[PDB]
Amino acid sequence: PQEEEEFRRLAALPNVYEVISKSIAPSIFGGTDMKKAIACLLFGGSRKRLPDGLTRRGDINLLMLGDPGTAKSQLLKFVEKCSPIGVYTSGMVLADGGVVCIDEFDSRCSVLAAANSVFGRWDETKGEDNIDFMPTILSRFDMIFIVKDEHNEERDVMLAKHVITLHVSALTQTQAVEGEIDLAKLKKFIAYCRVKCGPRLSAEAAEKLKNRYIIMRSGARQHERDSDRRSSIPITVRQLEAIVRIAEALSKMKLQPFATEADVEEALRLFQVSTLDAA
Amino acid sequence: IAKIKKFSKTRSKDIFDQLAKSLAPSIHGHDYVKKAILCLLLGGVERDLENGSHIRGDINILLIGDPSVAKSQLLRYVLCTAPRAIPTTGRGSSGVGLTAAVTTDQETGERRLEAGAMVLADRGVVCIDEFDKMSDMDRTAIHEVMEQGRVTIAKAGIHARLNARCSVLAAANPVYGRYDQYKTPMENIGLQDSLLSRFDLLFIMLDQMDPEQDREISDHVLRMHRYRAPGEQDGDAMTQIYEKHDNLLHGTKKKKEKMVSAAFMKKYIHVAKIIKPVLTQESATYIAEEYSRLRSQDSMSSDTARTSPVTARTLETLIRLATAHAKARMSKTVDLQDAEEAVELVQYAYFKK
Repeated sequence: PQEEEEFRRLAALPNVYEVISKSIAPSIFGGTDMKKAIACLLFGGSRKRLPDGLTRRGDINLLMLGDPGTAKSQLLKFVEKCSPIGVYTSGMVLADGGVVCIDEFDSRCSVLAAANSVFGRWDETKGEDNIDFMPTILSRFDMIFIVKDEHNEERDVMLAKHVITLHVSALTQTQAVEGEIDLAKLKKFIAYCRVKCGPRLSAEAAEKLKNRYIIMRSGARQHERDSDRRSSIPITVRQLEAIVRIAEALSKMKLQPFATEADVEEALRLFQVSTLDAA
Repeated sequence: IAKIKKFSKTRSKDIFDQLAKSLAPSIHGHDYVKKAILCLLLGGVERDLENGSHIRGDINILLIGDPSVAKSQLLRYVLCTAPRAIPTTGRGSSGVGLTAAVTTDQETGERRLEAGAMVLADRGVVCIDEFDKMSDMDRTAIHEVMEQGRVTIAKAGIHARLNARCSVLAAANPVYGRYDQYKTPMENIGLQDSLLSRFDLLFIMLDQMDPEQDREISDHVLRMHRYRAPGEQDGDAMTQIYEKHDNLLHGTKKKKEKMVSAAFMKKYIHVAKIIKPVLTQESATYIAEEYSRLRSQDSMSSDTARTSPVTARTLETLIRLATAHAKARMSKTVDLQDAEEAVELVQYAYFKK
């Protein structure tokens, strides 16, 4: 019962999103957007039934592509550890409402998938044809992220220093950097938020997302026509549903009964940065 | 009874247009697909001869197209509306599931027959999603049902023949995932000639991203999404011939037209299926001439390609579609427009640019 008050106090802060994002794998350097996406995936959306009997997915599916050594398996292991229900596979029935991590990609379950480039390493000049998955199976994933080995001398120095600092200070002290939540506390908070309530969108946010979806579809059309080539990542109504789910999850994180325009804007920004850069 | 007669007498030629139009308000477009579904609901006529030969009176339709063109929605709607509808996916049921088998009873030592999926669905509709994923062996097993509507079983000690007169809906995806405009339909479909010939109608659906089409589809989906059932509080968790007009389901522009209620539509469909039409001599010569033109169109195909080969089964398909169209409106004889509608459907389905 006291943990209810603790969770209410934690979720009433104006900076719950930043604290949760920092709580997602503080050991791994960088990837703030990826950490935020992982957090909102862990929170997840809400499922809704209809009088006609049809059901709509209330879970988010994500796909990751990148060169080896970008710390993907570590992220999957952290997600499996943090989630109340988690399954890790090398490439469904036992998981109900949890998260299933699938490595080497080449039932109410959220799917987090990681895969490698077709040639082993990404080719920037060639552009497309670096993904072997068909567009039909690619459309199921809500967001697709691309990671490349950004070779910077100072970034390599910083990465080495961060790794060595973790190695050295790891045995000495195990403390939160800046207000990071403990693993058990974060797990219980996520479970409480998922069990308690689920929010819904508003009319103004709906209209804004409608206009943005129409503009994005027109832009994707124009890019496909000018490029004279079929994009491997099409945009359909499922993308709109995914953005709605992400906005609802963002509203769910604050336990508000009605979603706000800020959640929709953040969901649109994340969807842009992932899919449009990927496409 | 009186309402059905009044609607038939007032709407003489508009019955077939309205029933197809009011078939699925939740699904936008695909008028030809709706007409084909209506023809399946009406059905053909089964004929038995003096020699005992059986002629099929069922119609088989295969739908192939890009994902997210409202194909599974049509299958679910037909499953809901049809009286005897059984859904069988591609790999969900094998030949053993689809075709009746023999099991030796241990209690008595005799052999008994257990009905399959198609045997139970007599004079009904069978919907098969992801037909491309189905193996060739199940296709050969289904071929006998699609040809003669019967299943022959013979295992040592017992032999019997069961009736399998049924109609089949099939939805499949292209081999490449998305239909290729440049490549010929033969490569995209990737099916044998016999299977296509046994099918009566072939429909190819394309996800054309026209600005007006996209805007209309988005507006329709959004209007359906914002709709809420009357009598239910907002934010809460969970028979007249013409349906009551709704500002969201129909719209301000659609105030000039009304949709037929589901119960009245079902009753009229049942009554029409009871009706037994008779073919006329005037339509026979016209159908024969149009069939000859279709066969001779190979030299007049121009740059357009054919989705399915034209065989002797097409004439039977033409007659069956004419019979279904005659069943659409309560009558006794076959008229010229009755065959013209079927000819137009064949022209749309068979030839693609």
